[PDB]
Amino acid sequence: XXHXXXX
Amino acid sequence: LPTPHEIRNHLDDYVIGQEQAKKVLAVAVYNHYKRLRNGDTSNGVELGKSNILLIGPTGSGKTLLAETLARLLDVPFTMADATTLTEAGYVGEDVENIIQKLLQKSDYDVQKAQRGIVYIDQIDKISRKSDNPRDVSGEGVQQALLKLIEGTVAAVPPQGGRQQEFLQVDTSKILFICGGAFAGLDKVISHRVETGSGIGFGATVKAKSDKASEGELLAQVEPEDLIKFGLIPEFIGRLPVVATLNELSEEALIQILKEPKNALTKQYQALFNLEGVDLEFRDEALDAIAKKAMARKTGARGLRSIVEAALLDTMYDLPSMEDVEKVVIDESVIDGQSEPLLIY
Amino acid sequence: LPTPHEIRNHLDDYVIGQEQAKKVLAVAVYNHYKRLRNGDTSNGVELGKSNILLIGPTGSGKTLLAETLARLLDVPFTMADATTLTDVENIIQKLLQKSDYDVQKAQRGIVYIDQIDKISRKSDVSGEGVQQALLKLIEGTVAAVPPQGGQEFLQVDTSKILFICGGAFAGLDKVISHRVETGSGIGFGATVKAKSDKASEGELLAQVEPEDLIKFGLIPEFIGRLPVVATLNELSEEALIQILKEPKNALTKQYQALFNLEGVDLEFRDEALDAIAKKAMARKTGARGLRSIVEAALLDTMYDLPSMEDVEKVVIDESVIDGQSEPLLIY
Ligand SMILES: Nc1ncnc2c1ncn2[C@@H]1O[C@H](COP(=O)(O)OP(=O)(O)OP(O)(O)=S)[C@@H](O)[C@H]1O
Ligand SMILES: Nc1ncnc2c1ncn2[C@@H]1O[C@H](COP(=O)(O)OP(=O)(O)O)[C@@H](O)[C@H]1O
Repeated sequence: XXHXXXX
Repeated sequence: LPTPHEIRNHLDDYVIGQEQAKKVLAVAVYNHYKRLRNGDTSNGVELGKSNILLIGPTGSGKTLLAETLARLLDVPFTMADATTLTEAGYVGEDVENIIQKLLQKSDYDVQKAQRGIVYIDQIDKISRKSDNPRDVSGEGVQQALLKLIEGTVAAVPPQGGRQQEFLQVDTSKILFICGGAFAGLDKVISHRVETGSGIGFGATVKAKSDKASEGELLAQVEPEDLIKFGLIPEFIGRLPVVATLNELSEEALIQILKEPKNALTKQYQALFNLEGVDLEFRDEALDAIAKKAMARKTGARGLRSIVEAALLDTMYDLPSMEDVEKVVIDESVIDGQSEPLLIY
Repeated sequence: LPTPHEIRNHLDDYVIGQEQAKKVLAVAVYNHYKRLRNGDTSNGVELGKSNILLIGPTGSGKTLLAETLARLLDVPFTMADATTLTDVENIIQKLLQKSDYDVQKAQRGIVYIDQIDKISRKSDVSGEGVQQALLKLIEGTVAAVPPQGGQEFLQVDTSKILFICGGAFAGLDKVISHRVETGSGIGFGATVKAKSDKASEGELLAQVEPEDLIKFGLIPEFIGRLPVVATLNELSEEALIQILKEPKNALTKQYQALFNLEGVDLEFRDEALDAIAKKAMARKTGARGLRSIVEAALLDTMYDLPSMEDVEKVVIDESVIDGQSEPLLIY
């Protein structure tokens, strides 16, 4: 569905 | 048919404070149509494409120029938005839809649609920011738009079909006006060129002075600066013409409140006239308003805040009050230290 | 079909001031394309895959060489960048966007890269990320690419695809100077860098070895895949004047054509052209930014030229470039 990207 | 002298005067009637920008648009508009009059028939081969790139602060009149130009110009005009644009059309929109709306304005006239104008607001929205990625509003949108801006024939069902056929409407002839507010661009130009921070006695330091940061900095913009912003270099290469708009001057603000037919004083006094009391504004109040507006750094759109907040108390109790023939507003009312004095 | 002598003439028609660069591309392109024809019929199978590396100052026409060559040979070419990378798939699909359908036609295309020095290994995730990632890309592989975006994936070989890594290596001249020419610049007897603009640094770059690039920041494994090296020379002041007139298509020609359609003749004096060169030098944008000066200088004239009547010819004085005067109009 959506997008997730982090660190 | 196009006239650069008259067109500048026509825009002056509806727009004030941007004289240099009017000259740039008249040249590109005249050159673009002149090219189509004799298409690729001159001796000069590989003629550069004539496009427009509007760049200015908020409330500078970017959306206004597109509206005024549409009214003056005879060919159909369109006003699209980049936020709605999405790649591979999942649920939002498709790039081809922009051509469909153009035909509705042109009434499915391919000969009349190819000579149309296109204006996309919020160009910065499509800036590629894919540091942490799929991306539907980033590279995908710019990639599709660049393909269209390059000049290609795209299938468009005329009228939607009652057929399995589509028309191959050209795109190189159609003009495009990419414009929007660039936030953070000034810092990028300032980062590249500072020429300061001298600690020596001979060296000079400018902490408040920023060499007309609002207008001069824009004038010295380069394509390489936009690359760091997120745009694709090929997209900027296709637009040799860039328009720079300086911040509105206090003198310009006063003119905007008097000359236009959409002036705040004219509509507000008209509203008061419906109630039955006339509204009077002195010249001293006008220049005072300009100083406050420039401090906010919100453009003309934020001008209303000062005028409305100042009249909040007056309008609240004006209906209850009676026997007031006219209303007089002094310069102090803008500051708010002294309440306005009514006339009976 | 073409030859190194014929391509050189064609290259000279649109490019000037770079003679050594022409011979490098002619043999590399001719040989590379020759591999596509012979294929594996010859005894020497598994031939080809020779990369091209370009190092020169900004505004030297490095990008123009690829675009002009693509037009001369009518071969699809794309202009991708490595500064954006922190994807690799974007580079492969990019080329396909030219026609959106290529099985045995995109393999023979060409690609150009700009700002190759940015990826230099600082000593640092910003650098060295890309070089290790580009190794497999240069060595050849196949990547999935949805044709047109859509439900069947497409495989395209990358070994045949040629790569041209363009970029500028600032400060590299000093690095080799201490190693090969002489250790100087700070001492009394030691020669200072007095000839910043009096002499051209280019001659020193001609002796650039792969070992010198390691000190700049590059990885030796990355440079080994690009054995070919090109050393563009420093753009000359006269070259700018030549660019306005000598090439097949120049800004002056284009402007002359536009006014020619209007019916007014356009003439640029030699004195005016040299002044433009000096202004461009301060910008440090070379030819890429030269167009901007002409646009602003002639914006006022262009605005009033259609309104003006019975103007047979336009004379542009050198003062116009300075900005203290207007060009003379001949009736
Ligand atoms: N240059 C201007 N001259 C006069 N009034 C202006 C000007 N710019 C904005 N205004 C006023 O502000 C209103 C809205 O202006 P807009 O053009 O919508 O502002 P804008 O910042 O250009 O919009 P964006 O940023 O492109 S979405 C107009 O109806 C005018 O009343
Ligand atoms: N010899 C030349 N003749 C004509 N144009 C040139 C020449 N050299 C450079 N240019 C101009 O420079 C531009 C390309 O600059 P480029 O080489 O990409 O700079 P950089 O290498 O810094 O990216 C082109 O628009 C081209 O017109």
